[PDB]
Amino acid sequence: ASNFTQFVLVDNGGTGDVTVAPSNFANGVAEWISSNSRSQAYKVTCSVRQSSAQNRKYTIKVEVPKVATQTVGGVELPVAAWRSYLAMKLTIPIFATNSDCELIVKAMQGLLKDGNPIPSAIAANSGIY
Amino acid sequence: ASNFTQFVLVDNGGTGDVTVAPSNFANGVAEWISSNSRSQAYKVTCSVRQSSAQNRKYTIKVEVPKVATQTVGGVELPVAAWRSYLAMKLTIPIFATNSDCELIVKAMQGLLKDGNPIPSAIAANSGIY
Amino acid sequence: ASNFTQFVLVDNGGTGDVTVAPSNFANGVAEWISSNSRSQAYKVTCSVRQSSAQNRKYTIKVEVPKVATQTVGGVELPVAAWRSYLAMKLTIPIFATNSDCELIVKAMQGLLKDGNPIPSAIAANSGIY
Amino acid sequence: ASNFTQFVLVDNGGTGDVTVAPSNFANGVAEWISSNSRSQAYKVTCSVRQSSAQNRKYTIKVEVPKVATQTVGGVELPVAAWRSYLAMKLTIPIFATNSDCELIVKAMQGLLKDGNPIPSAIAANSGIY
Amino acid sequence: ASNFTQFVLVDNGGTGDVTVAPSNFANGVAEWISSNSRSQAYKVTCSVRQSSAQNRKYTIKVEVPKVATQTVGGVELPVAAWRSYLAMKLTIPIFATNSDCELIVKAMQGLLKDGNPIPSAIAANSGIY
Amino acid sequence: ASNFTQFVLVDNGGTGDVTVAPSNFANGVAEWISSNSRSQAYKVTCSVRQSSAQNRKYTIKVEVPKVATQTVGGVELPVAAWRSYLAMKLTIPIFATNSDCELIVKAMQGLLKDGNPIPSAIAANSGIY
RNA sequence: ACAUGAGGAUUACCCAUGU
RNA sequence: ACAUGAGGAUUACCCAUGU
RNA sequence: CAUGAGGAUUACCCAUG
RNA sequence: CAUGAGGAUUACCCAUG
Repeated sequence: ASNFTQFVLVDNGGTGDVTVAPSNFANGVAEWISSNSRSQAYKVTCSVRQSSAQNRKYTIKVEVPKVATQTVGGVELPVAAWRSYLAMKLTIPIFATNSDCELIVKAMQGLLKDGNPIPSAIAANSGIY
Repeated sequence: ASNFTQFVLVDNGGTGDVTVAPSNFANGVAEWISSNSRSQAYKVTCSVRQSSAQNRKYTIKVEVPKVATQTVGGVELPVAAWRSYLAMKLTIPIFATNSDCELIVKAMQGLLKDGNPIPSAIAANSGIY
Repeated sequence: ASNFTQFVLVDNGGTGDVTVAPSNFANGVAEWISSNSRSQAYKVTCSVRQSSAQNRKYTIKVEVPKVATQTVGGVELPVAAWRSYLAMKLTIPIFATNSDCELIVKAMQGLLKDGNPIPSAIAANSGIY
Repeated sequence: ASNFTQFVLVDNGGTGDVTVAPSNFANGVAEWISSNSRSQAYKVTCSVRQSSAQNRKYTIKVEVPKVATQTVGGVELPVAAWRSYLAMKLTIPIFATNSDCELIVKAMQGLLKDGNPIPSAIAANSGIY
Repeated sequence: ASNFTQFVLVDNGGTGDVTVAPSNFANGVAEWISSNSRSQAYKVTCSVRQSSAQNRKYTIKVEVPKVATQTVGGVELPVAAWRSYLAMKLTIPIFATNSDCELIVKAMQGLLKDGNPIPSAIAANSGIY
Repeated sequence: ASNFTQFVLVDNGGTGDVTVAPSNFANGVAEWISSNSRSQAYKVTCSVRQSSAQNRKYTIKVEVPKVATQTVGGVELPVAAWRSYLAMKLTIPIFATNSDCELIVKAMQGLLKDGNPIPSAIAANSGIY
């Protein structure tokens, strides 16, 4: 098939959608970025390795930029005022079936589903209590 | 909000759902676990501190049991053969507003949304190709 | 050509066939695996580099699971008791033409063709006698 | 029975066939070569050893020569312009049944069957993509 | 999705066309090679790195071989009488948007377009007069 | 007769076209510059020298400016926010006939032709994936 | 001597790292 | 080089403890 | 690492900070 | 002078023989 396809990272109902696409697979790290200047793009990187003698380890990273225009030396340039970084590590024992793995995925989706504790607190600049 | 409540981690339409509930709150770290022996349960923990002068950081963790051939309630060794571990670290600059944070959440949701590349690879014991 | 596609590794006439599909392409190394837990799957990887000034070299690897008494999806230890490993290294002088290479392939096919000495010994837990 | 028999290494439909035969078993290494001068012959060598305290290891080697006539010192001699070398190592756990081993063999045949990705790329001076 | 596909390097109508196909992609260096004798193949390599804080830098390379037969000692081999070497480096600020790049490319295509000074002088064994 | 004429560097239909014209030719280095503010002009340079006994070597260079206004102290000047830099070197044996060269050029044009891997990756702020 | 290498070769040899 | 950290970051990098 | 109308056996070598 | 998937203020600088 090829899973290296572009996808929608931030869905705002067809319009305003942040869509990210394959930009590089050099060095075994898969990369997707938005269509901006390199300095303002959104970035998503992913890679897997057979870490332990019996584990596999996914290393995923996402960069969310706060686009802004900065005046440097009398000239204006496109840039990010700051970035938000998400980095995650997932270790799955080699004994895990596809059925087993799908479970992991569904669980991760449930973790961030609108309404649940965590994404709630996050988007409210709050902790859990 | 007042978010430390029970929720659905794995949703199978109601029948077969995996629900995780508040199990501990020592040190400010919120913990949720499913109704199993701790050796086989689903666990979720989360906390927020200010990593540095400019950023705050969420540290979210999830543990997912291997189920295929699992023996409910039994002693399954080695432990690293029956468990998967997720470790997330979300860094957010003190300048992010509640809206900013909401987008960051959506970005995460999209990353793992069903059908998109990342979960696809994971759920198929695959990398990017 | 445009060859990184799924194919049949073990053919049992259609019924019982073992199919292996593209599972990863990091670093240029193509990987194919069967639909199993990685601990029990069939794996195939392949790559080509120029070993030296005069030759190129293919490095092909295959992993075949032990099935007799196998427990589908379960945790089978020790790993070296349940897996077989094939490692091939094909060195070809830069002077070999496409025809030259075709013969080299046929030579390989014949080496393992059903009925010939080598596979006969292997498939019978035997040496040459 | 005795598996140490001659076989056809390169099949071109009865005519033009490269046929190889038993030439030496000295030192525990089985050898087959074509009917040429020693300098232009095709060679196939095979051997097995009880490597690990629980593995068996087949070590197979094949030499495909590019026959040519070289004029050395005003005199012509039969020789190989260059050779193509195939070397493979197969490790099978002692617990493997004959049924298990046959599987390994069938898998190796499938790997090189005309049409499949690998032999395809090889005979086209190409990599997999 | 991959941009590591094979393509036409030299276009001579429909036939007489030089085609180059993926060979290897180790160390973040993509490589393409035309078919048949590697000794006479065409070669193309490409890569990108963050040269500095502000710029990214591409390094492209192309080899054009002069096909010939080399007879020595009465032994002939397919070789390259010689090779023409192209090597280029393109540096682009991180402020370059997806548009800024398309423009940079047009400039490159225009530089070599038929009739224009440079490609003309080259193909005429000439300099600028 | 002169090949030191002005030409179209960037082709945007009939209007929006970037034109470059002879500026200077000192030291055997031909130079072209687009019109208006030199500070925002496009630049192309070219030259050839006998690199060795067997080869001649071309050195081509192109500058693509990002036009912008720089206000400083309330004084604005037409400037280049930044520039994209292209520099290439082509080496060709003295045995290359007028044909051998035309081929080398086609290879160059093909390398950058629309749709092909390299020009694509560049214009997409991407590498090879 | 094993083990490991998308390590090399004049191809039943050699190299490097590990024990 | 792994392992571990509710360790840090300019974010495919660094730090500390462990072997 | 960065520049060279610096050479090549073409992802290497050299001068120079 | 020659190599570098070596940087740039882009016919310059640097490492390396």
